Amino acid sequence: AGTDTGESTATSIQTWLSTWIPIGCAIAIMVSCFMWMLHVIPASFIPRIVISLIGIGSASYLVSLTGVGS
Amino acid sequence: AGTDTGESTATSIQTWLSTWIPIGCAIAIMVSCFMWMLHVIPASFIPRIVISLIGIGSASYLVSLTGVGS
Amino acid sequence: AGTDTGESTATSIQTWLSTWIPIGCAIAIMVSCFMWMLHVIPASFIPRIVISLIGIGSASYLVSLTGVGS
Amino acid sequence: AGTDTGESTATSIQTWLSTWIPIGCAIAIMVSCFMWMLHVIPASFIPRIVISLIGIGSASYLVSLTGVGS
Amino acid sequence: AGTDTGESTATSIQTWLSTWIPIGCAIAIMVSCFMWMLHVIPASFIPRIVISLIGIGSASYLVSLTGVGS
Amino acid sequence: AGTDTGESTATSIQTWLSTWIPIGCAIAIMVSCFMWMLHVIPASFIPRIVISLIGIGSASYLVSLTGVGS
Amino acid sequence: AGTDTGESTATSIQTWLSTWIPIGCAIAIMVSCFMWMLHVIPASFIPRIVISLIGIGSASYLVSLTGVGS
Amino acid sequence: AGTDTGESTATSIQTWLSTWIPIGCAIAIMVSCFMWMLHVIPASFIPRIVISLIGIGSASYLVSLTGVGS
Amino acid sequence: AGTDTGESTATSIQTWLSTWIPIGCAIAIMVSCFMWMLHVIPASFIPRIVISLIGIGSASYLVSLTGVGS
Amino acid sequence: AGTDTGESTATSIQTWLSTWIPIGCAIAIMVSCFMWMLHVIPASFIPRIVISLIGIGSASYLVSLTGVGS
Amino acid sequence: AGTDTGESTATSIQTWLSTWIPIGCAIAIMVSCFMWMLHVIPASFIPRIVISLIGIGSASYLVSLTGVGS
Amino acid sequence: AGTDTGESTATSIQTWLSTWIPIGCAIAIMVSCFMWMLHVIPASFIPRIVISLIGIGSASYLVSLTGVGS
Amino acid sequence: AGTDTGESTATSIQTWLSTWIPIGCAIAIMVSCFMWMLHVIPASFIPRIVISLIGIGSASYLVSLTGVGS
Amino acid sequence: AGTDTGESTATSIQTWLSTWIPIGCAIAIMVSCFMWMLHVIPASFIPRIVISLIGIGSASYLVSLTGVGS
Ligand SMILES: CCCCCCCC/C=C/CCCCCCCC(=O)O[C@H](COC(=O)CCCCCCCCCCCCCCC)COP(=O)(O)OC[C@@H](O)CO
Ligand SMILES: CCCCCCCC/C=C/CCCCCCCC(=O)O[C@H](COC(=O)CCCCCCCCCCCCCCC)COP(=O)(O)OC[C@@H](O)CO
Ligand SMILES: CCCCCCCC/C=C/CCCCCCCC(=O)O[C@H](COC(=O)CCCCCCCCCCCCCCC)COP(=O)(O)OC[C@@H](O)CO
Ligand SMILES: CCCCCCCC/C=C/CCCCCCCC(=O)O[C@H](COC(=O)CCCCCCCCCCCCCCC)COP(=O)(O)OC[C@@H](O)CO
Ligand SMILES: CCCCCCCC/C=C/CCCCCCCC(=O)O[C@H](COC(=O)CCCCCCCCCCCCCCC)COP(=O)(O)OC[C@@H](O)CO
Ligand SMILES: CCCCCCCC/C=C/CCCCCCCC(=O)O[C@H](COC(=O)CCCCCCCCCCCCCCC)COP(=O)(O)OC[C@@H](O)CO
Ligand SMILES: CCCCCCCC/C=C/CCCCCCCC(=O)O[C@H](COC(=O)CCCCCCCCCCCCCCC)COP(=O)(O)OC[C@@H](O)CO
Ligand SMILES: CCCCCCCC/C=C/CCCCCCCC(=O)O[C@H](COC(=O)CCCCCCCCCCCCCCC)COP(=O)(O)OC[C@@H](O)CO
Ligand SMILES: CCCCCCCC/C=C/CCCCCCCC(=O)O[C@H](COC(=O)CCCCCCCCCCCCCCC)COP(=O)(O)OC[C@@H](O)CO
Ligand SMILES: CCCCCCCC/C=C/CCCCCCCC(=O)O[C@H](COC(=O)CCCCCCCCCCCCCCC)COP(=O)(O)OC[C@@H](O)CO
Ligand SMILES: CCCCCCCC/C=C/CCCCCCCC(=O)O[C@H](COC(=O)CCCCCCCCCCCCCCC)COP(=O)(O)OC[C@@H](O)CO
Ligand SMILES: CCCCCCCC/C=C/CCCCCCCC(=O)O[C@H](COC(=O)CCCCCCCCCCCCCCC)COP(=O)(O)OC[C@@H](O)CO
Repeated sequence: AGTDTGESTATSIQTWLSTWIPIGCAIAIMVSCFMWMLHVIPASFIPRIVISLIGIGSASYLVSLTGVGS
Repeated sequence: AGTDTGESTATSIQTWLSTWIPIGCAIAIMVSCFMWMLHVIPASFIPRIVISLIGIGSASYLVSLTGVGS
Repeated sequence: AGTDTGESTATSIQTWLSTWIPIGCAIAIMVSCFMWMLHVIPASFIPRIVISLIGIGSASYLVSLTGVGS
Repeated sequence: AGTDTGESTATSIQTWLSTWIPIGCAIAIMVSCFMWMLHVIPASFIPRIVISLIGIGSASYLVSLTGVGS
Repeated sequence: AGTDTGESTATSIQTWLSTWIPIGCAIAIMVSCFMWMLHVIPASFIPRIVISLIGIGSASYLVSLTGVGS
Repeated sequence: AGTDTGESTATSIQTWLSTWIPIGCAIAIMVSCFMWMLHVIPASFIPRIVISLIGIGSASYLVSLTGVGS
Repeated sequence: AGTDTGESTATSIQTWLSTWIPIGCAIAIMVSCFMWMLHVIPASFIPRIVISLIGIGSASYLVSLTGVGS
Repeated sequence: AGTDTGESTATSIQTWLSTWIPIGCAIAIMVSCFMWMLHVIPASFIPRIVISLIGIGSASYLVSLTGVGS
Repeated sequence: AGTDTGESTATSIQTWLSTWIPIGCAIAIMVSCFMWMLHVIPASFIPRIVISLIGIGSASYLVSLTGVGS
Repeated sequence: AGTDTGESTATSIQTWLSTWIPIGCAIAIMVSCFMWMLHVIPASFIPRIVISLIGIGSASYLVSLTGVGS
Repeated sequence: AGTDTGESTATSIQTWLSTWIPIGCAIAIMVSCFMWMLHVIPASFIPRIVISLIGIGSASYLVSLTGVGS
Repeated sequence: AGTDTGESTATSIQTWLSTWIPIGCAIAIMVSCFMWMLHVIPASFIPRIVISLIGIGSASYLVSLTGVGS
Repeated sequence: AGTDTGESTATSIQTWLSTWIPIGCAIAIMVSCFMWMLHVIPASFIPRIVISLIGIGSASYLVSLTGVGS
Repeated sequence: AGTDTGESTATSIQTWLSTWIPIGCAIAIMVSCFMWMLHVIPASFIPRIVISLIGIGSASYLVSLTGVGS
């Protein structure tokens, strides 16, 4: 009697986040490198950025790799 | 019914930081060289400054190199 | 039938804080430098004071930069 | 309907600290020089004392230099 | 409603230290000369003792020379 | 036909509290400093005491600053 | 119709604490110095004891310095 | 209606500690000298033991020197 | 027409508790020290035990110190 | 009309714990020394074991030393 | 109405650990000597192994030496 | 006129739980050790498992030790 | 009147976990070694993996060793 | 009534990691050698890389060597 807005709403939210999450990732790299130059944080932040970027781009693939939502 | 201020807000914050982050980088180079002259810190700070400057200028390129936000 | 005291009350609170927040900032600089002389805290407090002062003076500009309240 | 004790309280606290902070600074110089004589700490404490004294005496000037509280 | 014990406490601590710090300085000179006789430490300790004694006796003068606490 | 005991009762309660609230504030400062000496609580209690004292003495002024009860 | 036991009760509690708080302060100094000898805690505890003792003896003066309870 | 066990309890605890703290101090001197013989720790432990012993024996005098508990 | 069992009942309950509360206090000291040995809880429990014992033995005196029940 | 099981129950619990708490203390010493050999924890655990053993054996004496339960 | 499994459980755990803790101690000696050959760690590990072995074999004796569990 | 099913029902419930509670205890040990390997929880879970196992096996004995149900 | 699914359900859950817990343990070893290569975590993770593996394989034996569920 | 995705999900995650963990290991060797050339880190990193590579390739074998998951 109505419209199913469950799948569409979830897809719309996913599309919206991808608009500005990538820009926020670039900000963190610039700010983190600045803090490292000032001797505020250790250098163990470099591997974190690469691993986090792997997870962000592989989010959809990882979920289906476990059999959920197929 | 409104305006999307997700991408614009992230871009505005990125533009603002680039106004004064470069000046802060020059301050660190001057202060770090002063501390080295006083025998307070080792000389291993020189490679750090070059590597940090590489990361700051390559932040946007590095993010898209991993496929995020394209 | 009455008076709108929403904008005025918020403005009055903002004006009151600016009277004594700046004096409190000077106290922290003096006390933090004293603790550093005593070998109680590391020197990574110096960049914090500059960054915090940037945020305090740019509070109004930063809010409107994101499109809120215009 | 009352009295504003925001600016006065902050000023009173600042005036009180300046009574005994300078005496504490002289104690640190005497004790630090003693520890250096005993071969307990390195000589990199001498530049710290001068820099800390610069910050303590310039606390008020530095805050207004950034535009806060004017 | 009470008594201010900020300046007095700092002065009392300064007076107490001067009672036994000078005796400790004489002990270091005697022990350091003994170690030098045994070929345990280099002779670069002699200039350190003179410079440390200059700093201990000039602690109060040096603090006010920078404008702090006047 | 009677007496209005609304404003008087509120004023009487306010006057009574001011008799012993200030003494209770001094107790907290003494006890809090004792706990800090014992390594039981962090040093972030010092700014709390100053801010709370500002609020207690400015209670009447703050209420009228928002236009209530004038 | 009764007796006001607000100011008296607060004063009585303050007087009681001053009987045994000073003895507890001496215990902490003795125990803290013992732990330092055993290489369990750093030497940054010495400035804490002096600052805490300043606060304990100045509790009443500090409260009235801000205008509360006068 | 009862007995005040605030001052007595604090005094009893102080008396108990002095029974075995001095013996523990002698153990540390013997063990620390052993570790030094084995080339495990530097010789900067010798000044620490003297300074700690000064603090332990002067705990009561130091507290009253600041005006607390008199 | 009957017997007043208000004061007697309260006194009887107080006497009963004092029979086994002290034994329970000794159990806590033994168990708390065991947990500390196992690195389960911090050492800030030691001051708590002394302060709690002061309160337990001074319960009757503290109540009458405030003027209640005299 | 019944039996008082307040003092007896507390005594029974105390006696039960002393059966196996001492064996648990020996386990901790053996395990802690093993972890130290593996370079997992610092050597500041040795003074903790001695102090904890002092507290466990002196639990009953310490409680009565403060006047509780006599 | 049941069985006391407090002393037995503690004894069983102690017996189990002694089965494989000694083998783990031999592994550490072999691995630590290997790291020393590679110039990765200093030679101050040799005294640690002897002292740790003394503590492991004397765990039960040390506990009863202090009067606990007898 | 009927049958007393009070003691029997309580005994039956106790017997049923002992069938699968022990298996659940083994699951927790396996899962807790897995979480520790992943750096999700601290190592203070090991003493908890031993103490909980002591309580489970001594439930009946502990109840009668206090005189209840005999 | 029904079927007892208490012991069977607990056994079924235990059997299911053992299917994939071992594979998860191998993943942690591979990932932990990778983080160590990157200088992100200390080397004290190696003893943890061995001890955790001992606990996982001995879960059933350890539970019955204490007398629970026999 | 469904599908068991416990073993398969764990296996899939293990297979995915092996795709890019080896490439990350080669990056660390290249970067670590660069830092060594610049006199930033000591040469004790060479044995770490070999030992970490041994652990990564032996993860599955080591787990079953202890009896887990067989
Ligand atoms: C994209 C690729 C980027 C690669 C990374 C950038 C590389 C830039 C060069 C530096 C490292 C060169 C290789 C290592 C040289 C060999 C190692 C060496 O000589 O050791 C020290 C450095 O000396 C040295 O060279 C010292 C001089 C090195 C610097 C050369 C001049 C550069 C400009 C100077 C202003 C800084 C500007 C920083 C931003 C660019 C000794 O010295 P000094 O006895 O003091 O004891 C310091 C301490 O030990 C005190 O405790
Ligand atoms: C898919 C697989 C991904 C794998 C993970 C990514 C790997 C990327 C490389 C980093 C780790 C390399 C292995 C470890 C190197 C050996 C360990 C080492 O050298 O240690 C520090 C790092 O130095 C170093 O190399 C420092 C340089 C390492 C980084 C190399 C250049 C990268 C670009 C730079 C901009 C960042 C962009 C981040 C996003 C990509 C010393 O340094 P620094 O004395 O400062 O004391 C810092 C601190 O100790 C201060 O408290
Ligand atoms: C908008 C952009 C803003 C950018 C952010 C502001 C930047 C302002 C400069 C600071 C960082 C400079 C770069 C880092 C310098 C290289 C790193 C360095 O030298 O390390 C320490 C700092 O030394 C140092 O320079 C110490 C001196 C640095 C400060 C220079 C003088 C400033 C005035 C002083 C009063 C404070 C006023 C704060 C408000 C302005 C060593 O020291 P110290 O052996 O003590 O061991 C401390 C600790 O390790 C003890 O545990
Ligand atoms: C606004 C700008 C401010 C700038 C900052 C202030 C500058 C004030 C001078 C100091 C640094 C000079 C540059 C560095 C000198 C070259 C480096 C040098 O010589 O090294 C050490 C210092 O020696 C030295 O000079 C030692 C002497 C330096 C101090 C000169 C006399 C000053 C008064 C003395 C009382 C202190 C009062 C502090 C408050 C003013 C050797 O020594 P020493 O073998 O002991 O091994 C110590 C350790 O290595 C033991 O582990
Ligand atoms: C209107 C505007 C009001 C503004 C608010 C009031 C401001 C008043 C100053 C305090 C904050 C200063 C800025 C922060 C200083 C930099 C931060 C710093 O040093 O950190 C700690 C504080 O040390 C410190 O300074 C400690 C000293 C700070 C206090 C200075 C003396 C004040 C009098 C003392 C009696 C109390 C009376 C309270 C009522 C007035 C270290 O310490 P401590 O190693 O112990 O580890 C404690 C913990 O971490 C243990 O777990
Ligand atoms: C109230 C005032 C109190 C003032 C404080 C007390 C002062 C008591 C004297 C000590 C410091 C003397 C001044 C410094 C001497 C000059 C500095 C010196 O010689 O350096 C080291 C100490 O040597 C030395 O003297 C070593 C000998 C110094 C001690 C003299 C005999 C004292 C009794 C011995 C039993 C301890 C009892 C401790 C409690 C009293 C070399 O040594 P060693 O090559 O080993 O490398 C150790 C390490 O570097 C290994 O890594
Ligand atoms: C109102 C104003 C008040 C101002 C605040 C009070 C000031 C009172 C002096 C202390 C700080 C002096 C300035 C800092 C000195 C320079 C810094 C310094 O030397 O560092 C440590 C302290 O050494 C030192 O001086 C140690 C000696 C400092 C103390 C001097 C004697 C005081 C009496 C002793 C009994 C305590 C009584 C406490 C209540 C009064 C080294 O040491 P140690 O190798 O052990 O490594 C400890 C750790 O690093 C181990 O992990
Ligand atoms: C009326 C007035 C009463 C005043 C209150 C009573 C005072 C009684 C003394 C305690 C506090 C002393 C001042 C603080 C000391 C300086 C602070 C200090 O050393 O810190 C810890 C305590 O160490 C320490 O001293 C530990 C030893 C302190 C206790 C001294 C022996 C007492 C008897 C022992 C049995 C208990 C009986 C309790 C009932 C009496 C370090 O330790 P540990 O590395 O373990 O890390 C623990 C944790 O951090 C682990 O997460
Ligand atoms: C109950 C009482 C127990 C007492 C404690 C046990 C005592 C057992 C002996 C050791 C300490 C002897 C006293 C100190 C010796 C004088 C100090 C000395 O020589 O210094 C180092 C040790 O050298 C040395 O002796 C090195 C040799 C010392 C060991 C002698 C052979 C022992 C067996 C070997 C297998 C280990 C088995 C461990 C378990 C038993 C130099 O060396 P190396 O240039 O390498 O720079 C290492 C580093 O500096 C690299 O950074
Ligand atoms: C009632 C009064 C009680 C008083 C309290 C008890 C006192 C019992 C002695 C210990 C402290 C002695 C004073 C401090 C010694 C000087 C300080 C010292 O040497 O430092 C460490 C301890 O070394 C050391 O002595 C290590 C040896 C100290 C222990 C001496 C043998 C005791 C038996 C051994 C089995 C344990 C049984 C515990 C229950 C009794 C170095 O070491 P290690 O390079 O490893 O770096 C560890 C870490 O830094 C690694 O991160
Ligand atoms: C009746 C009397 C019962 C008494 C109670 C039972 C006692 C059983 C032993 C444990 C405590 C030993 C005393 C404390 C040891 C000294 C303290 C110590 O070493 O600390 C941690 C534990 O390490 C350690 O020993 C870790 C090893 C301790 C366990 C020894 C092997 C036991 C079997 C293993 C499977 C579990 C089976 C559980 C059921 C029996 C460090 O570790 P790790 O760096 O990981 O940081 C963890 C965390 O800090 C991460 O955030
Ligand atoms: C399964 C069993 C595995 C066993 C573990 C692997 C073993 C692989 C060899 C290394 C250790 C050899 C034993 C120790 C040698 C004796 C000790 C020695 O010489 O000391 C340093 C290392 O020098 C040296 O050899 C330096 C050369 C050692 C390496 C030999 C060539 C290897 C390939 C190179 C690319 C890395 C690839 C890493 C992955 C395979 C001096 O140097 P350098 O003055 O620089 O001061 C560095 C620092 O002190 C600066 O602060």
